[PDB]
Amino acid sequence: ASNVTNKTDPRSMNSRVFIGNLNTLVVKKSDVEAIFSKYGKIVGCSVHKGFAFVQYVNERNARAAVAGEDGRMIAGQVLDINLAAEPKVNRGKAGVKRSAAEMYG
RNA sequence: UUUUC
Repeated sequence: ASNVTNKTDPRSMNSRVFIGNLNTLVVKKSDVEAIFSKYGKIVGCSVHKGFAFVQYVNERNARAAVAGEDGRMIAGQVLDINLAAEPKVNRGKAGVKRSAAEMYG
């Protein structure tokens, strides 16, 4: 997919997914487009330090990946995934107040 | 943990 993910259009930033709390030491922009492509058709993807971004054809595909990968385990570390335009409550270094393990036991 | 020498 394309390396572009920073579009600010009133639909392109809602068809985007923010992937915070990412390990980034074992996952790259050539892997996110193979792990998030199962929840929607990716039209762009980028990875950074501690976070990544994925761009879909529409917001529906973003809701499927935010609900399909948030709290999944990558590189042995849980991810914190959310829409790129509707952040939950917190972002920096934290964003979960649950057991973060209720899906593994 | 909000964006690509």
